[PDB]
Amino acid sequence: GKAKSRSNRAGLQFPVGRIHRLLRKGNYAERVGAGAPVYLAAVMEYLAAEVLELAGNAARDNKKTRIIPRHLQLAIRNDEELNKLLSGVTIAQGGVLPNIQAVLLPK
Amino acid sequence: KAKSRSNRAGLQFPVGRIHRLLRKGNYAERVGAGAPVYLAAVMEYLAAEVLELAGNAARDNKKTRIIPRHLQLAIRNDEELNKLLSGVTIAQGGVLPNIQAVLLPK
Amino acid sequence: RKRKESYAIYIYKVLKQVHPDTGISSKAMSIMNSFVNDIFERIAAEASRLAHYNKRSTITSREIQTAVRLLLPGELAKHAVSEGTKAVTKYTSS
Amino acid sequence: KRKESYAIYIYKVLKQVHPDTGISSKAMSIMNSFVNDIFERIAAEASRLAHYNKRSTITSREIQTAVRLLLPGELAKHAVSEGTKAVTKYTSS
Amino acid sequence: VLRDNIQGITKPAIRRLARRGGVKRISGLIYEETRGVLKVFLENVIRDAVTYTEHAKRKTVTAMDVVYALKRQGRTLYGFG
Amino acid sequence: KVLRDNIQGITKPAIRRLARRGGVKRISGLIYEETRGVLKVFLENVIRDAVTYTEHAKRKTVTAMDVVYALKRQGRTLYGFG
Amino acid sequence: KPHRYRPGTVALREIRRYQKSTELLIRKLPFQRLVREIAQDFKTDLRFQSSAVMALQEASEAYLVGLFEDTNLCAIHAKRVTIMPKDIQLARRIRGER
Amino acid sequence: KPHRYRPGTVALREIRRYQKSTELLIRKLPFQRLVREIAQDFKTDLRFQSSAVMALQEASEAYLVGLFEDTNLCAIHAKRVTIMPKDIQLARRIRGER
Amino acid sequence: RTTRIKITELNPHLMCVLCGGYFIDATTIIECLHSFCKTCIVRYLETSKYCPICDVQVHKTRPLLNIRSDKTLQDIVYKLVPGLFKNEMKRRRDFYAAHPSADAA
Amino acid sequence: RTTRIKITELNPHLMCVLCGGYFIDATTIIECLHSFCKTCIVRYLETSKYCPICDVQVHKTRPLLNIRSDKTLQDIVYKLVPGLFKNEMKRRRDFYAAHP
Amino acid sequence: KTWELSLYELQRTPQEAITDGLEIVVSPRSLHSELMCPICLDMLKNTMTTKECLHRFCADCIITALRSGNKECPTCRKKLVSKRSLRPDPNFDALISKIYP
Amino acid sequence: TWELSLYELQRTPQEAITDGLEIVVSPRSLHSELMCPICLDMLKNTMTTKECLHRFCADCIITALRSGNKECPTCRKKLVSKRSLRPDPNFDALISKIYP
DNA sequence: ACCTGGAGAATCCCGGTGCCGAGGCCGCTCAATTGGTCGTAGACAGCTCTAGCACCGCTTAAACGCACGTACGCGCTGTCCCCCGCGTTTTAACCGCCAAGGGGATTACTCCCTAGTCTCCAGGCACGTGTCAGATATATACATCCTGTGTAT
DNA sequence: ATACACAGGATGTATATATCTGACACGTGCCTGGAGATTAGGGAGTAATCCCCTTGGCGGTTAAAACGCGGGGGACAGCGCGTACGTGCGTTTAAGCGGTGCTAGAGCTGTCTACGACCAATTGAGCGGCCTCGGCACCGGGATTCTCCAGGT
Ligand SMILES: [Zn+2]
Ligand SMILES: [Zn+2]
Ligand SMILES: [Zn+2]
Ligand SMILES: [Zn+2]
Ligand SMILES: [Zn+2]
Ligand SMILES: [Zn+2]
Ligand SMILES: [Zn+2]
Ligand SMILES: [Zn+2]
Repeated sequence: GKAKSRSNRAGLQFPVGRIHRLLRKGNYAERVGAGAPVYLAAVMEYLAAEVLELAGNAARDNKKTRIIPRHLQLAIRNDEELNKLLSGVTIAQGGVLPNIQAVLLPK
Repeated sequence: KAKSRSNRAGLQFPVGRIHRLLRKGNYAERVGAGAPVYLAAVMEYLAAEVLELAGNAARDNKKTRIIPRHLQLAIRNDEELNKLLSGVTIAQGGVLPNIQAVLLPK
Repeated sequence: RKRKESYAIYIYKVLKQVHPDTGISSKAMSIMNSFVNDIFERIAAEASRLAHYNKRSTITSREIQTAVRLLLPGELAKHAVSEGTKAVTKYTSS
Repeated sequence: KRKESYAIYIYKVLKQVHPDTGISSKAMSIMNSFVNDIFERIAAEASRLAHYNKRSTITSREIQTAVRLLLPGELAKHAVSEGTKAVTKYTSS
Repeated sequence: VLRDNIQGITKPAIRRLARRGGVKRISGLIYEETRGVLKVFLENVIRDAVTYTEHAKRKTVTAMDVVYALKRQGRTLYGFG
Repeated sequence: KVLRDNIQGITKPAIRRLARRGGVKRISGLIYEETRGVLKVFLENVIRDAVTYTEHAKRKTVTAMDVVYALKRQGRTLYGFG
Repeated sequence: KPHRYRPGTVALREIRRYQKSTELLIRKLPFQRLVREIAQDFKTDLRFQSSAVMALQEASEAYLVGLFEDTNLCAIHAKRVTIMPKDIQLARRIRGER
Repeated sequence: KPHRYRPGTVALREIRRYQKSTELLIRKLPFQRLVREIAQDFKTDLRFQSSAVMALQEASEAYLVGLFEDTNLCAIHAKRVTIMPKDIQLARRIRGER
Repeated sequence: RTTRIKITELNPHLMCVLCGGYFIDATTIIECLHSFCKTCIVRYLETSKYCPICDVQVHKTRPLLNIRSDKTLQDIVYKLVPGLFKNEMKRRRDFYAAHPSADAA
Repeated sequence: RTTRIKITELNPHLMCVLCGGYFIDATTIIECLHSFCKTCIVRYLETSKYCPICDVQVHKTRPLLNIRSDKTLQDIVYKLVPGLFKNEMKRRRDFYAAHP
Repeated sequence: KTWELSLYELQRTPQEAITDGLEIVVSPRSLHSELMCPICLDMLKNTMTTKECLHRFCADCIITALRSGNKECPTCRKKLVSKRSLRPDPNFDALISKIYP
Repeated sequence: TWELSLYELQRTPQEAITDGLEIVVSPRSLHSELMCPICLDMLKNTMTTKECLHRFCADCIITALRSGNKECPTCRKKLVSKRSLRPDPNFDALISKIYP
């Protein structure tokens, strides 16, 4: 009689049931199948882990314990595929990469 | 004894068909009574404007029909309509004549 | 043989109302039909977004009006709003 | 006043990947927004896919097709594999 | 009372933004053009923000209004809600 | 069969005509390969998305509406084919 | 001795001629063969509708004409009259395609 | 004689400094007044959340930085090192904003 | 060519509804192309933000930005009404003859 | 250092599961990094399109583009196995001798 | 603010309408300049007025001018996008119908 | 290309040494193809490039990509991210068994 | 045409200190889970016939290769004024309060509007037919480009 | 002597009549979807209350903005060379039109049953406060890197 969660039945950390309800109430179609939210949650967790791992490496490089927006920006603008995914997105308090054109250097 | 809602609103575009398309299109749980009439009026207005300009362009050419070239000329020579359709490509429309001043002979 | 629907006859009626002695070819009418579908879809989507932001479950003429204000530029928006309000006032009077 | 966000799950994932590392409130706000944006994009593409083929149900197949259309390159392959693995584990349970 | 507040976008601020952009030498007729560009951009965004606020029957502009206004322009913002 | 070398079917005079419709007067000689590269990139992207749409529908034939959906996905709306 | 036009006269003639018309400027069969060859790298034994190939050709020619339109402006920017590969590269960088 | 740096040195120093920092580069109150002044043409006696002014400022700064990067590319194309209004106009036209 | 008309038929198209007199320094609202007097409309727009006749909103927040002078109508009414410009000039001179301040306006 | 390693322990790591023998001109599949012989993979892929171990697709239509020759692995197997490279060259030259 | 009322305007009195039946004499040349379309050089018909300069034209005249030519006012060269920048002026039409039917 | 030659179509299989035999090896024998080009040490958690088949340590390549050019250290070929590589378990197992 | 030494100014590194924001705990209540029934969306087998692929001559207009010369791309030089680096003097943004209150956010009640159901008939769509708007062909007539040649300053 | 307007030759572009056919526009019979009346319940408009947060005033300290000057290096115009483009001609290739035959696959129907919506009862996961130390911000100092101009050859 114990309640067993669907995220645990799937091996995920993201919430399957909440995503199911959001899909049902969002005006996307009349019906929603059983495996659709599991697939969506798996994809979402994978992308989150990718970005967090890159930003953790960037934070370690800087000798810091806490991730701030700068590390997210560096992790995302130094990767071609992620840059292509977020080309029209601005991140608050990020900044830019260092880049000086060759023709402008002295000598 | 049955009167169409289009006549009641003084319109041509269909109000019942647009109501049904709003109901089955996954936009919201409920559709009101004034929404289809309003949207039908707006669609009629925009269509009439475009067709008027294209008809003028056709008249200039000594042609009694409108072809995609005339629609292209009408749209691109109009500033607001050109903003509305800035990302659209019309087949068999060509381009607007234009040559830069530095290329012409002196 | 299955029935397929379009806005062709309504476009022809509008054209006869504006230019009484003019025709139109198949490709031009195809383009006009695409234009009408695009406009309908854009306005419907923006109205749906408005309704959802505000925690409401209905699309009324108010959503359509604000969506038109958001979408069309310049004087086209003014003229469209005037025509829509005229039509609604005429319709509700019956 | 009950509000909902993805904060605790994102924290669990970070702890899985980086056992000793912290996050700031604004960075967590950015991560929340990023997750929401991805959810919305994929759900909208799935809705369109179901409408083009005249179906009333969004399934795992639609999610996979949307992920293929939306993600570039290797991200698509890895995300597809992870989703399929999750569904297979779920069904056999 | 609010008038001629576009001159508060001083020249040195414009130079700092250009330096973050990577520019090395600046002409004296760049500042007025920059101000024109900025004013047009702000008019366009604030119009949509005020439309959203007015529809929701409020008198206060929130951050969600700005976020949606930017999203309309194709300039998604992250980190405000 | 394995088709090959078809990119050279886009000949020099055709690219010259295209540049004429764009308002170009003099054309350098190294510019006929760049155009072929750009055309190949564009075509690959559009055709891949069209093939994805076709495959989801469980069909063996690409249709005009597949091309239209693919183009619209890339922000290139096209009027005149349905 | 023939009546030789000076350089650039026929060029302006052809610009005017091709900005007055709406016909396709690339031969059909070469374009169709290129399209089939590219499609062969994603799925085996594909079939096409004729209108699909027509739509692809229309979109491609529109794209190339617009790109040359921007390229000519980039070339005039640098006090020139002749386009070069660097102009195309700059136009595609600023447009975001690179 | 007193020490004086050659032209172009302090400029490179400033590029290095501002390409590594992350703070806002326009003063706060002047931007606030500009926002209120522009909005006074749409509704009277409006109130603003502080986070709304902050979001507006962040977006505006991002816009201007991107524009200046494109302008520098356009200026270097024509074999100069000084950016000019025509470079801004060319970049905006090719972007589709003009 | 040759024609003489009565003042009764011409009167309706020359009088401002707000004041009732003939147009003086006519100014037109562009939202509906409606002509009134300068002083009449200037005083009216303060309290209200709608047209006196059709109640059409002049502007969303500031109506004064959407009104402009009408020189042609003023010239037409000056040429039509007999002894109107002279009376206006006489009244202006009479009013400003006893005020020794702000000579240049 | 010095060691006395028994080949019987290293057999499974250096055995092709398609021809029942050691690797010759090793070729690896990019997607799964599963090594085989040039002949084995070339003749096997003409019918199927999945790796014969992990059952993973190699390419949508042309798998041959996703296989690469692993020189390092072939060198390792030649060096570790005594009296194999010489025998291979001897057999190749003997075959060449018997035909024009 | 370019709209402050002058001292006289702050106390100007309305002009009484003429009620006595006195005939009015009008010559065609007196109204010739102000009632003439600059483009077609004829009497105005279906008057259209601009939203920026208040310059009267015939509908067809302005439509043709904007179609094939610069998008500017023929008189003062002020820019106008299209015909939506103009509106009808029925008052001038009624005045024309009355004075010169 | 990958077209087989006349002799390749009929290569005989190489029989495996079923009988238990001992082979003496030295660390210097394999001190060239088991060595990381970056840290100059034994491989752990090996990662291999898809395009060129070059082995590295996971941390070595991850740091090299993060903190430098996005090319391969040896062949200088295009490389986007750690997704462009793949782990090699067989190589690690062989190294572990060969060298305790 | 290249080199070195040395002074000066700026960036990086290192402790040391203090606060405040991030990680953690605790009680509770609202949303996820289990269990049951019911109706239809979707899978699958089978059938029709449309349209997509393949083949063959035959004209002929476009593509391909060649040659001459001209005008445009590119480097060099000289000139000068516009912009950078730095010092002095003014302006006003930023920060610490206090006091007030407009309106954002929530609660409760009531009734009006929208969904779902059923009958029934007119608006819209698939075929079929036939003239004329527009393309195609010939022939003058007109409007541009180029060059020889006098000849005026 | 050299610029320079002029005039005659020869292309190419525009124009009027003839005519030929195939696509726009209309008519028609039928069937599917819009219209009319009825019923029931919950979404939204309305009125009242509380208290968070936005707006306004003010006094102070101090980094940032403004003004000015002096000199160097960067934009800009001009001249000369040369070589890669354009224009025109004489061959050669392959697009294009018409016609043919073949059959793979898209578009339907008709069963039929598994899967998702709906409702009700039960309780554990997730959220709003609250307390609190450890990461990080700030200040001063010593070291370390790098421009810049005087010889030096
Ligand atoms: Zn008055
Ligand atoms: Zn009015
Ligand atoms: Zn083998
Ligand atoms: Zn494998
Ligand atoms: Zn006229
Ligand atoms: Zn004017
Ligand atoms: Zn290593
Ligand atoms: Zn490599």
